[PDB]
Amino acid sequence: RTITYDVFLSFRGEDTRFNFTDHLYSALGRRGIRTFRDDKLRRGEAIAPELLKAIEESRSSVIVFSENYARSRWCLDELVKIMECHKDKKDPGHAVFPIFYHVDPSHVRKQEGSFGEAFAGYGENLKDKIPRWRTALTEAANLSGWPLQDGYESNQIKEITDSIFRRLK
Ligand SMILES: Nc1ncnc2c1ncn2[C@@H]1O[C@H](COP(=O)(O)O)[C@@H](O)[C@H]1OP(=O)(O)O
Repeated sequence: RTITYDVFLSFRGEDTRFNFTDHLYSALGRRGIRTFRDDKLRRGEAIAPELLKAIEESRSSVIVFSENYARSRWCLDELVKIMECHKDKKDPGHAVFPIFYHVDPSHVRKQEGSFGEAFAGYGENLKDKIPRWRTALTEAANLSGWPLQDGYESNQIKEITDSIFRRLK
């Protein structure tokens, strides 16, 4: 099985592109963890084939759940693909590491709060994806990860990246 990246970074750009996810990306690189972090402007109807391919060629995914993650149908389609690989891929598997960035993990797990609010903005053309999206969020939120709240963020990122390093080896 081809492996190009150690980590695929899933995130909601409008929330975290310039700040937390950028600092996390550079911290992973400083540990020699080959990371895919999209910085292209995406305006296609569907998920870009470059992204689907990067997920398939990653040893793991890190998910930066943030307040508006579920308001993007592209983030949710990304998550479904990640959780599909988590179930199917082998030699090696595809590990998943969720970060709950200033969001309650149970809100992700149960689609409450802003994660429940998000689904009201999806019309009937997405009706068939909504059950898969909910399933992927619940599965992801049950995996062991890191709830982040207010506190010194450089030390938060240091502990996360140290933990990913030890779990990949
Ligand atoms: N084709 C697309 N692919 C991925 N994300 C998109 C796409 N179109 C819109 N988005 C996301 O939805 C937001 C609102 O778009 P618009 O105002 O044009 O309706 C964009 O800033 C972007 O959020 P993000 O940058 O967090 O990925």
